[PDB]
Amino acid sequence: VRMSVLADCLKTINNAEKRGRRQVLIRPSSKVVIKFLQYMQKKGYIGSFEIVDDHRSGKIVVNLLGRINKCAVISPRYDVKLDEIEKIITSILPSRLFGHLILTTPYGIMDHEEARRKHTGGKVLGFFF
Amino acid sequence: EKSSKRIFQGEALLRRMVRQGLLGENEEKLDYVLGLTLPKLLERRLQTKVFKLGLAKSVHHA
Amino acid sequence: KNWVPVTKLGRLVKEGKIVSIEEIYLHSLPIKEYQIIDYFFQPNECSHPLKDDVVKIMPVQKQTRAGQRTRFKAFVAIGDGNGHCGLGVKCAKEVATAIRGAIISAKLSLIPVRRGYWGNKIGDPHTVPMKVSGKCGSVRIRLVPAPRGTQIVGAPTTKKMLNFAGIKDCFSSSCGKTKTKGNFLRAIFNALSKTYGYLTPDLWKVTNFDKSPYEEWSDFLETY
Amino acid sequence: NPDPVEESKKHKLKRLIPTPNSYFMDVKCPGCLQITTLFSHAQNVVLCGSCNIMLCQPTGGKCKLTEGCSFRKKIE
Amino acid sequence: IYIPRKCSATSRLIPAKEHGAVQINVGMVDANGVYNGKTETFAISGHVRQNGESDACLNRLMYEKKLLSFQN
Amino acid sequence: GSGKPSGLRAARKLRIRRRTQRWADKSYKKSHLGTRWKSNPFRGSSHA
Amino acid sequence: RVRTKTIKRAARQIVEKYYAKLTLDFQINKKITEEVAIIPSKRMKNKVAGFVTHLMKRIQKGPVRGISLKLQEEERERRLDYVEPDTLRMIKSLG
Amino acid sequence: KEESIAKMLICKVHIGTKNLENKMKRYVYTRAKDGVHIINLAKTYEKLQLAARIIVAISNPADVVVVSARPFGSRAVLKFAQYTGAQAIAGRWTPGMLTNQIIQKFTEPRLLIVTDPRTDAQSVKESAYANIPVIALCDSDSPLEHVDIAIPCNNKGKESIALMYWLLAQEVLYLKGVIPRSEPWNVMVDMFLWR
RNA sequence: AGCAUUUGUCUAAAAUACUUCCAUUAAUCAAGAACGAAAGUUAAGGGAGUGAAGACGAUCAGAUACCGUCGUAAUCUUAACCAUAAACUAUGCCGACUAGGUGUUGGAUGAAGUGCUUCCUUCAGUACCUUAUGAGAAAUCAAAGUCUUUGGGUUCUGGGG
RNA sequence: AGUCUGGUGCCAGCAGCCGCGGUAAUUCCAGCUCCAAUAGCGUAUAUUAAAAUUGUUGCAGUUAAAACGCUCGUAGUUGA
Repeated sequence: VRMSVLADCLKTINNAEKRGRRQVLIRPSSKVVIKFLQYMQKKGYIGSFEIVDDHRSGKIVVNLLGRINKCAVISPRYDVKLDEIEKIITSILPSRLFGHLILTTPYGIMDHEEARRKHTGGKVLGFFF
Repeated sequence: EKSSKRIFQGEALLRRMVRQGLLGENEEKLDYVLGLTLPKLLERRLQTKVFKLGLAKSVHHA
Repeated sequence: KNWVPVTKLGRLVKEGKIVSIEEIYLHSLPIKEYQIIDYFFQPNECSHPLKDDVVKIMPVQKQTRAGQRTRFKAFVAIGDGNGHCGLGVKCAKEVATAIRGAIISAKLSLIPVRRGYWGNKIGDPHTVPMKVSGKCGSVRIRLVPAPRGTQIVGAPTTKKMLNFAGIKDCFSSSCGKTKTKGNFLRAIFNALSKTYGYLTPDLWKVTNFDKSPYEEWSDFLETY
Repeated sequence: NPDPVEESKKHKLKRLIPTPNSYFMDVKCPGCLQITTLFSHAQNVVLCGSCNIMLCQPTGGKCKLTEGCSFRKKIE
Repeated sequence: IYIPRKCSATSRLIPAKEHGAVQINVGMVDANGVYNGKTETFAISGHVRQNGESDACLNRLMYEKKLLSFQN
Repeated sequence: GSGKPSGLRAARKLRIRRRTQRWADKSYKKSHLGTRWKSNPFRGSSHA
Repeated sequence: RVRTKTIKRAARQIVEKYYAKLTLDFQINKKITEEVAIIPSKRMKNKVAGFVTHLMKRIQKGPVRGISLKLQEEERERRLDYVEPDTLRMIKSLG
Repeated sequence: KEESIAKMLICKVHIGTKNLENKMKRYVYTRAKDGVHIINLAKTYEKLQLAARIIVAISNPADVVVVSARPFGSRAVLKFAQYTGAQAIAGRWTPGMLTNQIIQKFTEPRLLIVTDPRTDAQSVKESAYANIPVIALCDSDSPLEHVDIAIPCNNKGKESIALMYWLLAQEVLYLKGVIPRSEPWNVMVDMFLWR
């Protein structure tokens, strides 16, 4: 069975981007996926997407820019302190300067830069670059 | 940046470098602290300073 | 020095229509004549030398009814000290010949590395601008960016090769049989080679195309 | 480009959007001529109303009616 | 530092030593249907060519620039 | 797939598997087992 | 028995520079080779002349797989000088 | 205008062989019940014109190579070589030719025109090692490995090959200064066919 | 594990089709359990052929062997046990994603040979060929891929000889 | 950092390891020279790194060590 929706979605996108497909259909839509794509969109690492409805969870069709080098989901949903963030980013991201490590916080889902500015730790969701 | 501990400690360390004579006046940023280099530090030995200023005629003489 | 060119690209470089090695890199052309590389980086009246070094000479034997048949394989490293490394391999019957051939191969291989920095604009480039990994055989080598508060934290071999490329400060790691020297060198070379392939924010934006040298100097080739 | 591909109708049940390939049919019996509601893919025997004479024979496909009868689609 | 080409079809960076990548120059006409001087240029990565998808990608690219009529 | 458990509460399985599997190693066995103090002629003294 | 590369190669070179003089007699060909070639041995000159004669004899049954020739250029001059149902439906569809 | 389409049409170039192949599916019109594939044609004509523009856009035409290795196509390519500035290489391919710098026969061209990708496959592969894009007369059985502009055509019929080359030549000549688009070209279609 | 004569009876099974019902009931699972080739054991039948043992005749320097002739036990049914096998795709199981073509066994949908037959489209089994700017230590692998750009879930296992 | 000089001659010995020593020993025993660290420098035993060879991060299990014979299933872990 699927378990976490999000991991399948990024894995699917990532394959399409590595392959050079230009557009791709993510099968099991959810609230979290919408937030993730929208967050990615805000910081310009993916294009416009159409969520097409159903009556059983929708589907989403996402326009690729030919720009994502790697996107994946961190699992299980590890807890992480505001203090710990630097050590996480150093470990995962391909550079300190660029790419994004994405969290779920009481103030919403955002990347680390935002979290640092805010305050609040949370659970780590995934990352892209 | 703007972190209270960071501004305080960084400035303090840098001021200590200025006292030592490791960093010039124009530089005042932590990447010039990283830029510090082993001849630059040796250049601040008292024997070196004497040899430069005179008195002796050799480093060994100094 | 002043050879007769075999092919069109070479002919253009001899004459001086082609400005510098960047232009041929830009259009990803096959730099077949060693003379082309040699002309751009000729050691006097130019910015920086190309420095050679024989990193490893290893004996290999075919084995025959009569006996051994000993060849000498040679791994050689070439580097400008300012953005260009080259990894050269030649296997030949005798030692001096093998080295000479290897230096030719090394010049042919020559690749430009992308250089960047850990933090800020207030240094010129000094480190590998993002994590890059190159694998060959068993051995996988990863270059990972470090502040200027560092040297090259690596194997002797990695330190030498990366220094040759003109990348001052890095953190390195490795997994597998590093002792298999040639494979380790090739892996390092691939890792360096990957550096300008990456695509990063500095390169997100669209831009125009220069004309290919084959089209820009079409007339000058057509006349011969 | 899989957002709006029109000629995808030929694909298996489970396409971009679910759609049944099954419909209801307005049928009438030859020589008795009363209207009847009926299901393409009916799973049990189907009678005409006035005198129970079979209409459709069920079988595991689309179901095979009888040789007679005339059929409108009963979609709105 | 130099700026490497980015692919017209895939929007992706063309490697330094690739050789599989190409620049195709497509000539404009004058009004009579005779060859102008000027050229609309496309850069095609080795990667799509190696796969063999190059014609399909090229067709969509031509449609986007408004040269080939039919699209796909 | 990954073969090791991963879960947020799976710490027990990770500890139990590691604790048993530690006994595979040659060096570890030499350090932690009682045979040491018996069969070693110097009884683990450096000198005699 | 046959003829080696040195012999065949020479045989091809002669004809290449002297086709017009060369002819369908062995003695005349041998005279031509003696004039033209730099070969130092009698036996070798004869061997070359024999094979050039054999190639010359071979031609006039189409190309000899070597040597540019005027005869070919002339030969080249001599050489130079409703429908199915668905296919109709396609033509109709196109317009 | 129509006339090119009609001239092509009468020749059997629309009859592709069996064995559809995925990538060519968009250029097939329909499989005839017989087991041969009819080829759209109209798309071929537009494509052919595109190809003509790319051939014309090369300022030195000597750097434009035609290649084939089938006797019945040989005549067509040699004639094509005479009329446009393009050099043909016909007969057996020399299989070091593009990669090898120091070989005598050599040639480093700027563009390649290939007659059948399955047939001339080493030459096609060699082209990819030194950045040549390859326009391609492509058919039912063709792979499209390293071919950029694909021109749908029956590659197997001698008349078909001749007709195809003849139209290509006429377009390049029209684009060039040679002939205004009002006039039919002088050279017979018959001139490019095998004997 | 294994299963090939005929028909009957009792049973299960999977796929398909389904504008049929239930509404998270699930996934993998230490513990424990069911089944578990072949040989072997215990007991009754049964006993043709085959045939460890054994007996001879040969072959060989020698032959307790290969080869030959004969030949108990076992092989077969019933009723218990045994619990292992290179019990082998040497590939844990569930889940998503990737790339073509050639087939094939089982359904269902449309169209075209003489209601039936065929072909098309499509599911589910299931192999093969080519292809991997995928992977691998290579052999090779459409999974051994989507991996230092390392984290979809999980059981079990290994750590020089 | 020594294809330097003598003695020994498979012996004596050295040698963590690979190996060296059977009459030119670049390894022994000396002498000479050279080299590393230096008022400190060797040796032993334990211990950490090196070890992503204990692996959460972060291993391997077709063939190198390693998928339970097969399935059901309770605890466990995981759950649109």
